[PDB]
Amino acid sequence: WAKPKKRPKVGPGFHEKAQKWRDEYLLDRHRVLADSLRAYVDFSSTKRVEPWDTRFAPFDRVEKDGVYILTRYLMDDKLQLCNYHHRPVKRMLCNVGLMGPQVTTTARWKPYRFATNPANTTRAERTFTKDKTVFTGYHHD
Amino acid sequence: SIADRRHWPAKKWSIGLEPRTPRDWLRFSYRNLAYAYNGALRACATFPEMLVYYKEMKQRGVKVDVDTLNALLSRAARYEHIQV
Amino acid sequence: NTYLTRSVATPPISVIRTGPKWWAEPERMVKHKVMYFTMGIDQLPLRRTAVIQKDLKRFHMCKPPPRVGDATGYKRSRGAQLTTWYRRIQYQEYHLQHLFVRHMWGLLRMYPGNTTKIQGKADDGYVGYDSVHFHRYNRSPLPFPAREIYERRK
Amino acid sequence: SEGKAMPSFANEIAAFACRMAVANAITKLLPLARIPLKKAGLLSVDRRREPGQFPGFVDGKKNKRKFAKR
Amino acid sequence: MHDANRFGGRTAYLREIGPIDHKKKGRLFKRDLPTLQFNVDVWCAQQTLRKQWKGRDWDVVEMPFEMAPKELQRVVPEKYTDVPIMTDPARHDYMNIRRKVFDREDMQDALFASGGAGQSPYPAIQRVDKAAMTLDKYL
Amino acid sequence: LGYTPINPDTSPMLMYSQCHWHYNLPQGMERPSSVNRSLPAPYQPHHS
Amino acid sequence: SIYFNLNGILIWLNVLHINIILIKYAFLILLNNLEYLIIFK
Amino acid sequence: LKIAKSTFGFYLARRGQRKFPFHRRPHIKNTQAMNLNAPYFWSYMTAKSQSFFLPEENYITGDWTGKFFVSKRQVYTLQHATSGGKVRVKSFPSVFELNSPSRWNVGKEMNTLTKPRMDLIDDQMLTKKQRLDYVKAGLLPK
Amino acid sequence: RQGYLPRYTPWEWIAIQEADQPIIHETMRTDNIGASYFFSLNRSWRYKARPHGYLRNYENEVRDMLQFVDGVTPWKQAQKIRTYWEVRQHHPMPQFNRPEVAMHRNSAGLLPSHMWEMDKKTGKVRAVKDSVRDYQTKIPVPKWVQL
Amino acid sequence: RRGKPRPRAGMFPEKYRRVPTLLKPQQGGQQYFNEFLIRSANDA
Amino acid sequence: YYWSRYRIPSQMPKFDGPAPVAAPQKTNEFIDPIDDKFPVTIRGNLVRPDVPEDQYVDSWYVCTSMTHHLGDFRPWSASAPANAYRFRPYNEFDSKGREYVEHLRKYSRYTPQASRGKGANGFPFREAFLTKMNTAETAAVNPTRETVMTRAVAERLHHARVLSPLEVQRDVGRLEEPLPCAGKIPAERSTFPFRWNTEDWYEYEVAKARNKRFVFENTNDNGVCASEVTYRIVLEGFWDHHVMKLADDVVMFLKDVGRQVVDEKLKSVRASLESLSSGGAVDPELVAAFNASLKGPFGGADRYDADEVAHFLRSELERLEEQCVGLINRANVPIPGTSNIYDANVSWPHVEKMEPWTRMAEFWTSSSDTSFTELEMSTAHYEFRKYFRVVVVKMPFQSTEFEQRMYGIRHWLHRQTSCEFHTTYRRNVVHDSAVFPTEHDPETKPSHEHHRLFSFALDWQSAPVDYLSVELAREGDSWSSLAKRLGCSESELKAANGAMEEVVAGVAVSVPGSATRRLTSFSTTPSVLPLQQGDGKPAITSWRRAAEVLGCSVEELQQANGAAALTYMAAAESGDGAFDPAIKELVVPHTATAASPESSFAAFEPVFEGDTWTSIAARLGCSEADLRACNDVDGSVADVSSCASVSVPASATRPRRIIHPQLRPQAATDALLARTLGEQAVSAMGDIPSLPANAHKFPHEYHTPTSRFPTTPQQSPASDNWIAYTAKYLDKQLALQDEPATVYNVNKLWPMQQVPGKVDQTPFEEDQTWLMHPIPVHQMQQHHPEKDLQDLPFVNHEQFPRSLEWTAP
RNA sequence: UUAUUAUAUUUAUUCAUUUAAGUCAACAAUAUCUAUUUACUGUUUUUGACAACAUGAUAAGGAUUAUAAAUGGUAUUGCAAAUUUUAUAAUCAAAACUAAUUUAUUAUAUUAAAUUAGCAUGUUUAGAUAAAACAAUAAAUUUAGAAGGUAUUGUUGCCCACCAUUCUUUGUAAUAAAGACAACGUGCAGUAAUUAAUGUAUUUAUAAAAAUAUAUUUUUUUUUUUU
Repeated sequence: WAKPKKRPKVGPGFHEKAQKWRDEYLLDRHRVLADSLRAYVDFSSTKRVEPWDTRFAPFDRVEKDGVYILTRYLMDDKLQLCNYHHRPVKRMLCNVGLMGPQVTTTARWKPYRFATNPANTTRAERTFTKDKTVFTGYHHD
Repeated sequence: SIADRRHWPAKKWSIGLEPRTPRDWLRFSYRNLAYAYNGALRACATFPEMLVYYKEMKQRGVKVDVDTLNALLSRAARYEHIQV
Repeated sequence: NTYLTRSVATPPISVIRTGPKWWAEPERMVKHKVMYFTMGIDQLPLRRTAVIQKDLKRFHMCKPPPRVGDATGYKRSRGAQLTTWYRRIQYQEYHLQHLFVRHMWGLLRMYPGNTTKIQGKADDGYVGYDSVHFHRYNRSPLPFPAREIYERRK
Repeated sequence: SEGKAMPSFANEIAAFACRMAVANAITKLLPLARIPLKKAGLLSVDRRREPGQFPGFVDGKKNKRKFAKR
Repeated sequence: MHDANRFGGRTAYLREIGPIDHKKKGRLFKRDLPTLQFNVDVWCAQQTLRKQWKGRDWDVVEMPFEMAPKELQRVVPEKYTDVPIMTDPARHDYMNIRRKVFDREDMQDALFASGGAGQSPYPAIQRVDKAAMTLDKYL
Repeated sequence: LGYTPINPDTSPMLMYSQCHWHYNLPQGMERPSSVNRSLPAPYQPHHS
Repeated sequence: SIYFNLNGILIWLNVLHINIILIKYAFLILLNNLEYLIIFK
Repeated sequence: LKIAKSTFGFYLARRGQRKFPFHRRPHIKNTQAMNLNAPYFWSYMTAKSQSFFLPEENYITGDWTGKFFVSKRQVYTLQHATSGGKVRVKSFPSVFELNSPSRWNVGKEMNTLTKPRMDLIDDQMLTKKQRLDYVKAGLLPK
Repeated sequence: RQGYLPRYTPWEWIAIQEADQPIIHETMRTDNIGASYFFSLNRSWRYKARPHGYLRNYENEVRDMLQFVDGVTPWKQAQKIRTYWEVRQHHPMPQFNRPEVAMHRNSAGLLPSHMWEMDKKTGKVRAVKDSVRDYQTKIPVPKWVQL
Repeated sequence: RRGKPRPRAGMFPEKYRRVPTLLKPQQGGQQYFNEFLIRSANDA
Repeated sequence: YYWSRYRIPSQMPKFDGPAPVAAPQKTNEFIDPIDDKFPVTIRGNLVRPDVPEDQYVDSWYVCTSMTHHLGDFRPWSASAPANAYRFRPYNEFDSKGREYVEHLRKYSRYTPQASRGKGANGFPFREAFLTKMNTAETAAVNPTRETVMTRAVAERLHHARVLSPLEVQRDVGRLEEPLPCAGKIPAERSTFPFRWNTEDWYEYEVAKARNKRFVFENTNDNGVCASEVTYRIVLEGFWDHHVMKLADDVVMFLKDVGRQVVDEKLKSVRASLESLSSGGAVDPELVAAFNASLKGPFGGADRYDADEVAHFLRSELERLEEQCVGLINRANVPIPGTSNIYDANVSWPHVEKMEPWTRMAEFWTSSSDTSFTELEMSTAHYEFRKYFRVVVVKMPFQSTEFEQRMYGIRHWLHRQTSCEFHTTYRRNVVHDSAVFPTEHDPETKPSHEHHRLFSFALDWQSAPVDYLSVELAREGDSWSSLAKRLGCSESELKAANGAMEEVVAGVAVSVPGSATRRLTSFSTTPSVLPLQQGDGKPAITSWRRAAEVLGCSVEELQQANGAAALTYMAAAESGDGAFDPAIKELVVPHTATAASPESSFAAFEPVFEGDTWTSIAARLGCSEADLRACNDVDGSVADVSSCASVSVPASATRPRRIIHPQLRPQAATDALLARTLGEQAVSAMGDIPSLPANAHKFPHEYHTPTSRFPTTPQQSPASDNWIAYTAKYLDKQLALQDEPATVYNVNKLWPMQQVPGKVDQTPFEEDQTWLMHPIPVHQMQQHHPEKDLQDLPFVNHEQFPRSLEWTAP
């Protein structure tokens, strides 16, 4: 046995540093909450980059033809309403059922944090530099 | 409890030795005994003793072989006092 | 190619050595057979490699031939030059399999994985949807979305 | 399939078990077919056994844990 | 392992991407196996359940006993509750009754006794003439 | 071998020692115990 | 108390082993850990 | 333990970096009590349904002389935030109170309210050895 | 002493052992009357047909529990137990969708923007004002609650 | 951990000491011997 | 002393010797020095004598093998009959060869009877039966055009016979050994091989696993497994050789008591038959029970003479003899020379094996804190075990004198071996329709609303339903008039009430058991008690006079009248302005109310299309002349879909109840929930919300426990199929709004019977729909109602160690 | 390197968790001949198993005894049977890391019910380093059999000089000699001992000592009877 050796006292008057610290931290807890909550919500209201991966069929087909037709006409206003998040569109797109089962099997989709980039995310440096002040679990923007 | 523990000796016969254990049944078969006998028949010098094997190998069903036919019949002619 | 995430490379011998585990995986060499077969390309190196493994797999159980003392060492030398040949036979085939496939994707328009070169369509390394700012080796900040090398229509 | 039933038997370690099972079968049907089979080993049985589970090895089969020196 | 091209992509539910700090980041249930293992057992069961339910060419329709097909005009023991019941041994008809499907055109009698112009549900079955001469008979 | 005593009803080293049966022996019944039927006691309960 | 002849007694107290033999193959191999471990045979 | 941080150091042994089964780790160390994932702010470390009834510790069973502190599973309500009286939760070193009330605290159990691993560490509580290890860490540099 | 251990317990010791212990009166299993469907299972609370196992089994007892909890409890006292959503009605952001399904459904209208303050340069929340003083809600306890 | 070097191959037991001696090497194709002795007896 | 046993009785051997030859002079002592250096070529690879393995018992604490025979060894000869090839019980096949030839012979006799009543044994060969089920591929592919050619060229053209491989003389020497005696067996596609159907193969293998228990052994047969009672005794000892030698003992015990006890009854049976041996001389009581039946076998109402009764009896003893003497015979077969207990045909009783119980208990052999690998690497597996043997005794009759020989076996069992008995005795049960009446449906069919949680607690008076057996003769009813309202026969009524020779209005007649129009003993429509005169003109003003006027309990009056109970005595605050009902008109407790043949039975019976006037009365049980009259005779049944039920005739009817009688009435539940139904009227609880207001906007975060995934969306209005959709949105002009679906119900959700009227969801056919729908993954720990006790997969608690194949009889 | 038999051999690496005390004794209620026993009361002198010292005792760890059924050890690892003489420290719900002795899930689909883990994106990239020969598949760059110890459970063994107090003692030579003795510092001189040692001679010097010259073995051995 390393015979269990005592830790000394908690120190004189540290309790006051405790009741203080925990409290005013819990106050900071509000603003980081208030900030991140807004960031989450206002993220949900914005537009995203299109979740599909254009490289793979059936999204290699030119914008004029292919599933872009139904994307442009049968559901166009809808896909803007859903704000192009990768959760609803893949559910909306599956409902129209005019492309069959090629949503999951054939059509390959962007990775997660590549699909939370908002519209007009030109520079690829962006998807990694999302702010650190907000605690969202990478739903924020 | 007496009748069980009797080990009736394997050498009930000539050159073909009886099995008494499951590992010994692996190295034994009525077909292969013909090999042992054809090895003894061709080792017998004269026709008369070559009987006691064939006479025996007919007792327990040791199936004869082609060379069993040769060993007997080849020396069947060469035994002088034979009757045709 | 459905696999696109970043990768890890291993030298030819370090893959050739696995033999029937992955290198001579029966169905794998059947894959690159048909692919060779259908392209009108003769499958000469594959069937050249196929007999190499098939004999090694068949004889992987036995002992090595008894090492009797030979001051000449010709047997030990022949034991080496015949080996390094076999490695050099699979070396060519290992590279050959990677040669056609990346070029094959040039004909099916399948974007290979990261840090991958197709002779004409992606002269330097293609990298799209990686885990980093820049092209891992060329230090070029990636474009978003993943850049495309083929023409859009089918 | 008398043994532990699995969905797909696509592995040689099972094929040999079948290659042997058919080998022993022919012999029982035909007596003198045991000669060309036994000389080629299809009758003989492997005693190879994949190592049973054991907690000590990290994966559980043959690779022990780690230990670093101070 | 969780290479996103595994398990039909549904492995994306179990993946902590990037250089995670094993202590603070990374969900717990993604670590223990049996939970990962029990989960895959869910999804893997779905494909079976999906495929079993994509082959539902038949549609289940109840029917009073009197005018049911003469195949099921006997006691029908429920599934998983008796040795599989071959339909008719004497009639040389050995097919599981749960596997025998009856054609909608065959049964517009009771099921669509409300048919009026009885064809209006469906036209009758055109059964192939298996006897007269045809290419099969070299003619 | 300590303060905690050995449970003589569940220990093999005891039950399968020489001072009791071994698990190999014919394991029959040792001796019939006719207690309640040779000298029986009458029923004097404490609960009335 | 039944009995059948002994072959070797083995007093394995914590101090030591003292293994006597009067060789045979075996039968039941008795055991006692009352205070001193002994392996009758 | 090597350093008996309480009475339960003398008894239980570390047993190395033992891997307990999931959710059966013996000590209930809720060091992840306050990890703010704003989207799941109502589902993380809360009742999995939002129609459960409040836990027992938010209520008073019988005629109590008085609790020194109310337990940390208690959930904070508006009555909590508006009455403003001293509400105490057990923590090291002695106790923590919610002196500055807010409505951002209403609805979340006290587990998610307090910060268990206080960032300000005690150079006083740790011997020269255990402090030294913090110096190498950079958590308590020099 | 001489090894004659009985392969079988002798017939004598069979009778001597089998007569030292009494027959259970219940294992006799005689019944010509039948079963008492109305009364048998409802016998006195001492020797009653005691249900056991899964909670389904306690039919005649759960009814007593309800009749019991109905008895002692005044509804007055039970009113004070609040559901979670009853409490979360007082939170600045009481109900907002989570990312699994209806993330897009959330809107700025759900934001309690007046609670905090925004700074245009940072675009973030610099701080928050006090909500305990100025929260005037007609239902501190919910409406149907009447102490 | 070992912490000592790896031992040689010879000191390790035989790698396939369990597979029966009949299988290493597998004398495959016993069918043909009767075909080959005939054609050989033909030419001779 | 408690220790005076533990001394040693003799003088131990003494130490006067040196170290034995070459022993201690590292060297591990356990290995015999010289004996092991003895070359294996000379002694072999054997370690323990080459005897049948079952002799050896895996020793404990002494890592070797020991013979359960005390140093004696039975050679392999005793393990087989005389001169057995490879020492087998039978020469013909090995273990597997005798395993699968069993079935192939057992299928040759399989007939649909062989399965019924028998459990897993009743199932045929899994393969021979499943391939038969596959008549898709069964179409017998005739030998190909090539084969019939290559043979025809051979057999005729090249003058060469063709021989099948079995018949090929592979022999080099013995080309006179014949082909196997079946060289001409017919090869078909159905029988061999066994290529079977996949989903059916599931249905077989599953139904096999569940029907293991459904063995009905108490039969009336004459076979090796025919019996009236089948006791199974499961001995349990820690050592296999213990339980075997014991399972051998009880056999030669029950073979004794079993032989004698059954023999006395056989001595009785032959006595109960012979020419001047009567005993089955029929009881006047028994000859009544055969003739106690309104309608027998051949013409009308029946009568048996005492003779054929005395024939029916002997018609059965002949079987209780054949089953008896067939037992004594199988009792005397096993001799010490040829004892084989494990075969039912030869021995009685016949011991049945059972898989031993094994519980691996692995643990860290080390104990230290700093290093965990030290612990894990130090794992050692020691197992607990218990070996079972099951004795199966089948008595053709249930003798209690024998059973109490059985339950005394627990005393003299071999040391450390407990036993359990599985008795299985036929029991005669009366299904008296008087208590459980097979009556029509309730007019108001109960629904899923009657089967929520706690429905057993509050929705159903535990069966059997209570029925009134007591009925008061009304003012001027006659015997036919009472038999009318009770729907019973006047003659049956005359027999039922022996004491009632004349009907005096106001006395209660005892309802006959065979009645068909008895009432549910309560009234359903609520009744109120006005403060109208009652007792004198003074009204009710206190709790006791409240009870006195209704003549029921103050308590049960409070139970229903909750609001009046929470305020005052008889709710002293009377009615002003508008009469306060619960105060003024106290609701009589449901218990104080009596039923009425009006409210009980629905007097409205529906009519269907195939109905005729008499056909409806044939269903209702009444006469057409009673029906048509009571219904104001119609020209045809087409107009009225619900003809009123006949005012009950004198004899009987089968009318539907107004409401299911078993259903626990709500008034009683009001009584059970008295206080809470009070505090509604007390504090005026208008309504309490379950979910906040905006819930319907917020679909997910409000997922109540009773709610379940995958969530069912709102149904598309009528898009049940494509025509329904096309006609609705694409082509409005199309005539067929929906193609003609089945008039009878179409449960697409097969086989999951789902509640009707509920918007329901078909399982998703395309994968894309499966992944994208919101389905949770099992993040938290796993829980199951049954095996939550057995906490983990690792720690499997066993309250009782029983063989994992222990089938409760 | 002496005349049935193989190491050269991949697959890995960021890992942590413990709380807020309470042992000084036993008592049938139904259906067997009746006990209120119903509610069987008698007032108080010790200090081991502990928060502390307190003998025993089973593990982890591979290195040279299978060809016709076996790859994990004793020297010892927290709670154990004779050493007591400050002291309650034990799991209970809701609970806070500093810890050597640990598979964590890496991009088609991802939180359903006892409460369970939001920052670490950066070329499956430093140095260190981990574990297989067993129902699988790698069978050779190669092996008994000769050898030493100042230690004396033995290389993590001892020893050695210079470098301080001392003390003692003188035949007083930088900076007396000798002997004693245990510090610190400097190596690592010696035990075939990291270029073998010893000796003698010359020279050299932090210090054991080193270079050159000769003998030498208290160093270990390598061996043509005229080609």
